Amino acid sequence: AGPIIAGKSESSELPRVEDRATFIYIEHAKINRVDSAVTVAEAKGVVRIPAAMIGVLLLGPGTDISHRAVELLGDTGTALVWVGEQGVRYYASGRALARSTRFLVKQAELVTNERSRLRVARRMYQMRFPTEDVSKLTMQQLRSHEGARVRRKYRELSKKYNVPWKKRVYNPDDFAGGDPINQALSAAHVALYGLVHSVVAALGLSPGLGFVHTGHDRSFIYDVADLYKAEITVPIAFAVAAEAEEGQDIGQLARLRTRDAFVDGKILKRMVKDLQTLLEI
Amino acid sequence: DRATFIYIEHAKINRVDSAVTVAEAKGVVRIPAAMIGVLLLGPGTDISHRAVELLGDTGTALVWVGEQGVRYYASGRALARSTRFLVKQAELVTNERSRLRVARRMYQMRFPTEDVSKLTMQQLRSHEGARVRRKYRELSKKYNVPWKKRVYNPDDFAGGDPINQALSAAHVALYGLVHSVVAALGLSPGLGFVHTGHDRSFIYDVADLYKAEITVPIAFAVAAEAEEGQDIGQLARLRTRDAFVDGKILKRMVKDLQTLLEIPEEGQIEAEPLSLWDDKEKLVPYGVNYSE
Amino acid sequence: AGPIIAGKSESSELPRVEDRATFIYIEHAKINRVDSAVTVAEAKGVVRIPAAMIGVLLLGPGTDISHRAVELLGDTGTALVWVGEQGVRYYASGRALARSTRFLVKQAELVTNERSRLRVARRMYQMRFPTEDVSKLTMQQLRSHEGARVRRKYRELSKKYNVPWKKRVYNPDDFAGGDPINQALSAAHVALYGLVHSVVAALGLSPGLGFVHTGHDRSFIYDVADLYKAEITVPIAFAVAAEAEEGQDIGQLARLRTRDAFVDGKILKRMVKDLQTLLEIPEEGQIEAEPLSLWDDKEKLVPYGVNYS
Amino acid sequence: DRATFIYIEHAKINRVDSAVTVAEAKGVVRIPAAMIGVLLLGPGTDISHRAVELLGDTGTALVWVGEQGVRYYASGRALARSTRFLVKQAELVTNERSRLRVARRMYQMRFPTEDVSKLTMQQLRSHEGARVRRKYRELSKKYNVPWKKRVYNPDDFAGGDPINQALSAAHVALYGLVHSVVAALGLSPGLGFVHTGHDRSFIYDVADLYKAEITVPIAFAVAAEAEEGQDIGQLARLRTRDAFVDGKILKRMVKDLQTLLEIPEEGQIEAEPLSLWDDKEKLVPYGVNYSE
Amino acid sequence: MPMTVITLKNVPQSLRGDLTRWMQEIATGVYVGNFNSRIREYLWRRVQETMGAGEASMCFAARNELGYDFLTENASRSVIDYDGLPLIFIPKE
Amino acid sequence: MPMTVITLKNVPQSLRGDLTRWMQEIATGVYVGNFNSRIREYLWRRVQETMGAGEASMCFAARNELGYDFLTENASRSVIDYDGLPLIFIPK
DNA sequence: TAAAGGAATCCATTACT
DNA sequence: CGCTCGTGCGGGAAAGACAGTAATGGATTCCTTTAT
DNA sequence: AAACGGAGACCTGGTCTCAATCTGCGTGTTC
DNA sequence: AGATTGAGACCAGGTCTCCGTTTCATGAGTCTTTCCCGCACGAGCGGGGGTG
Repeated sequence: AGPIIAGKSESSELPRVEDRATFIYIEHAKINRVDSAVTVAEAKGVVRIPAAMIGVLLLGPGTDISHRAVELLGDTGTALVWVGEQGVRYYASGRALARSTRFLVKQAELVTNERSRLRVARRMYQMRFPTEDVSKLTMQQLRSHEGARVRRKYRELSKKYNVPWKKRVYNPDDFAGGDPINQALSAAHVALYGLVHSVVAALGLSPGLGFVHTGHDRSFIYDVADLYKAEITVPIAFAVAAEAEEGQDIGQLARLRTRDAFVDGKILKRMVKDLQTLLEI
Repeated sequence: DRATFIYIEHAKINRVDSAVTVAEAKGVVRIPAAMIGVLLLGPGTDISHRAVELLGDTGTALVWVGEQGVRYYASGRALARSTRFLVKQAELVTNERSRLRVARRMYQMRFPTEDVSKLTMQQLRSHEGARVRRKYRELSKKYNVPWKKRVYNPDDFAGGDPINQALSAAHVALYGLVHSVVAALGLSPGLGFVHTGHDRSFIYDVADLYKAEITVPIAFAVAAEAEEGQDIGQLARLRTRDAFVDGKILKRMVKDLQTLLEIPEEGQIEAEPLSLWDDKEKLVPYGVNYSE
Repeated sequence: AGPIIAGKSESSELPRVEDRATFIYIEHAKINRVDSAVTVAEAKGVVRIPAAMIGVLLLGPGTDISHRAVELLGDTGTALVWVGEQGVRYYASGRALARSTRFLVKQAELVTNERSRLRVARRMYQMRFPTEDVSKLTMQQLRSHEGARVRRKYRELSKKYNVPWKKRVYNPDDFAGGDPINQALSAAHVALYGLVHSVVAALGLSPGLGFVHTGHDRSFIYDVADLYKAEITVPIAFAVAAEAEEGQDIGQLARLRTRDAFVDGKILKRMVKDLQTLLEIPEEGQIEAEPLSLWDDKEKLVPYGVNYS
Repeated sequence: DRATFIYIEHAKINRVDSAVTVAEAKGVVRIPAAMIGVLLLGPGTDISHRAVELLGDTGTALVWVGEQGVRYYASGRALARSTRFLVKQAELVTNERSRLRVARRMYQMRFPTEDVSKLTMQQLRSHEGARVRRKYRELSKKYNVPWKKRVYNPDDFAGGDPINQALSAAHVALYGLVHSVVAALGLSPGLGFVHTGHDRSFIYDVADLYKAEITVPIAFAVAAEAEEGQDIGQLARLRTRDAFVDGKILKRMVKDLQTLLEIPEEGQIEAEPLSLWDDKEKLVPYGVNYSE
Repeated sequence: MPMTVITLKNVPQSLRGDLTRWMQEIATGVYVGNFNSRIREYLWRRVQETMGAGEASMCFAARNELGYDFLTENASRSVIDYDGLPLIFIPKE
Repeated sequence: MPMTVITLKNVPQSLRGDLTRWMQEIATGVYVGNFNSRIREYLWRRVQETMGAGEASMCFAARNELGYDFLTENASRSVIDYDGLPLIFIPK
């Protein structure tokens, strides 16, 4: 092929969306491109991030990121999520890792047709809960059932792990993250949202073309994330809250446990295959 | 119905109470975030976590670009995190009737005189190719630069005519700014009408509107005055950069994107660029404080 | 354990007998020890040999080795075989890798008893030729039949690959030749004999306590090598002799194809298992608390290192 | 039937026409190949491929040893490639009657002042332990060296009493010579009669013959003649190698190995521990050339 | 995925930092990663085209007795196959 | 068997040669080898005891989504754990 | 006047794009 | 019940369509010297 | 404002070489 | 004679600071269709306990 420029790479030179790590959390540091490498600088020293092997690169409070740093992070398909306190605050992504827009046009075709939208909503709800049958449920009924089931799962896991819980269903837009249960849920949930955003942006899908969630630019991200949220993140967050000690970093423990859950459950390959079968390919 | 497109480069944005603090060498600017619509973080810009927090709170659409948008590097959300433009684009591109209507509108704004109601999609493509050849020949005879066929080698840019290099560089700069505007507005670059099957199909479908009138004249001009031994890609990028510094091209692109999707004129939003150190007189009434 | 010293390693720190590489051929170079490392110095540079990862080392013509190099190689279980012209010339090895002698005791018991020796030779013949039945013939009949089938295989493969064979057979004792076929057979068999010697030495078995072959210190080496020379080395050497063009190193290609055959046929794990099953050693994963013990008539083993006042 | 245990150290052995050559600093030696029975290659020895081939052709056994055989490092084949010693050892160790016979023989040659042919294994080992204790006390009182009880850690050599360190070093220096002789003669070190279950069992069985007569007195002499802080293991090894220089112990060991295996006197080969420059006048009539 | 190691000596700082997007740098000039065959081959091609006048050596899992094989591009230490087995050869000055 | 890499800087010459006895020297102080967990731990103990006043760093195939993990003895480049992911941290 | 012939005129066929 | 080799389904890349012009030979037309 | 390349500056660590000293790594009748 | 160690030497490469020059390595006037390669899939032996 053509000449290779340091800091520029083709999509065939990169690991697939499935073969890369999940995420890295960075806080109280400075992302900076030096020697064509994304380096996070802290007080003690610097660490050079393997961007090509990481899906999403979460950014914590007190994080300053350069311009060429974002350029290089978008080059390798790594998505950026400004994970502050009480939820995800901003998203950012490069162009894409897939040069074929077949999945995007298929998603547009399925989202612009009302019958297809209802069919995809039923498929997603069935995929969340395979024991039920919803072949005759309407869109509002589907949304209400999803809310009821997620609240039921929250309360069930609250009683299971013997922890106080305020039934506050996690909404990343202005969440209430005061409690240790709230902090653990947010710590797992921002990682899941970042992973979903990275996968969607890497596969070429439009984050705005949602089926259940709609009305904003990240609707499809929220749909795909809610598909696995109750089944992955909530048990992990409740276990972290239940299994905790005084003076222990709740956020770090929650992120460790949720990364372990992502690896054990293969949520990345599962996410890609679920997008495959959810869009009729 | 107002959308500010601020291009910040050579600066470091932070936040104090509720307003971003641009820290350029010229001085410190204290733009309130409530009136910022699109923030084009150009080269040499350092954004901070508090700044991103405040901007995402107000629905700002940060876009990491090159010089005045010559290259598109990354983007955040859209204006007010709205997806009405994306929804309209999808609904117009999925069905062949609306897709053909939009392609015809594309052709008719590119060529107001020619009728489009009888041309099919491939007829539109063929006619566009013919007019492109005509424009190439006309500008070649106007600027002296001779014109053998466009021979773009995707993997080898060094091997080619200086005019071919100029066309390639000007066109990629145009693609960059078109992509920046599309990402800021919230449309998907994939869902293209005339162009289909690629990641940036809509980007080409918006760049061909301005190719013959902006980037092709620029490329022919830079090739005509190109002295031997000088790289043409940098010259074309810089000339397109200046043409974008003028700032009307971004307004035209936002207007044309709103026109393609038959957005009602009552609900259409108007985009205007804002330079901090060139438009401070209008910014002072808006509450934009300056310090030198 | 004890303090770690460069040049001395425990048996556990080294790979098992079957997990190592097969062999290395070295010629026209000097093996020495520098920086506690076995280094082969050629006319142009040095090559540090991962001796812990290599089962046996072959020494070609014009090769020098130093005393410290030899003891260093013997530390890691690597055996030295002086594979000159006309076949294997000399062997060398250090202490056995296996501290226990549970294999050597059984080998001695079988080789001393005439009935057990007959049974073991019969089992060897069965492994070489599984189709036939060997419940009746005697030792001399076994030797005559194995020789007949060996030259039968030689003639068969010589006709198959169209190579001229002068009604000969390969035996490492005084086998001389200059033809490409003889050189290919020698190169293919020296590797097998070296690997067999390394496996036997690393298992603690006595190379001299052979069953079919008798009268020399490397009889058991020959017997264990016979189980695979017909299957592996002979067809490989014939193929090398047929394939090679003019002006080509017949030895180099022979050894390359020999290593390919050893990797493909899994000769090393198979060899360990064959040695374990010939001696009728039951599988026993438990490890003894102490290898050495004093022998008693009535109490069998009695612990060592104690003063009986 | 005589075996020449020629010892080579600080030399570089090659081959001239059909006889190995020695390249010691003193001069050049041209020993005929057939002359050498066993070549004990000491430290600083460079053996060549031609030399190894020639020595293997004549049945010579090459044993890479330490200084005067204190450590056994590697061994080639048996002397004259013979195996009758190994087969006899296997026959005598396999069956219980011969095992009792040889164990009683070893104990009896270890007990010159008593007849122990009637004692069983328990009584024999009790008597051996009592004799060991008596010899320890005798050599402790002779050299005025304190002695309480033999205590050592195989995994911690330094953390031991100087007496125990000296005894361990001398006994290991004996094991090296015993292993060298066993390997040169063709026996198997694993097949021991009294000691069983180890690679080096027969070596310990043979070395117990000379433990109380060589290594224990040497160890106690070293312990008595030693200042605090001196490396006593090196001193014990050096004294033991000084004991082996004369070669009387080598001949005694060969003869004892023959006696243990019930070898007929006609079949008993005799070791000839030759030294290169010590026995020039003895070796010149035999065809050995001594150049300087 | 098979483990890949690349050692770089005297190469432009652009490549030295660029490889860190794929492989972490355990020590100066030494990078370790886990890729499939295609990604590793593209990484080696990139190293070849970017190192300029420098020394680069890669070791990756293979199907020989040792289990690894080397590609050296303008490196001081060559690789010699001893009858199908890779041994690193050090020329003497 | 997994893959192991050992980098040694400023260590005695004997340690370098001894590692060459186990694993080949691709680079100055950089060794690669194939063997299991037991031999790897024994080699790491050997390096730990016989490195003196030098730094050692071993990267071995492991069970994290990067696919490898690190053990450093008195090394300049520390290893920092970002929520289950080992990253090489260079102090300033 | 008209054959006649080639150059120029207009046209048709195809490769260029 | 965890390992391999032979069977293939998402990516490619390459031609191959789809549309009309530019130049040149042929048909046509005009001149223009041929011959007269 | 960033990030790079070039050009210096400088340093540590690797390697070669010269005397100088040793020949080497130590249980097996100890609990 | 071979190998190790300490000393002392040299020097190549690494790292830092400084400086001036950049904001960059530049396709799609058009695509579908027919080709492919993929790195997944694939199945049996296992090795059981059971068989003997």
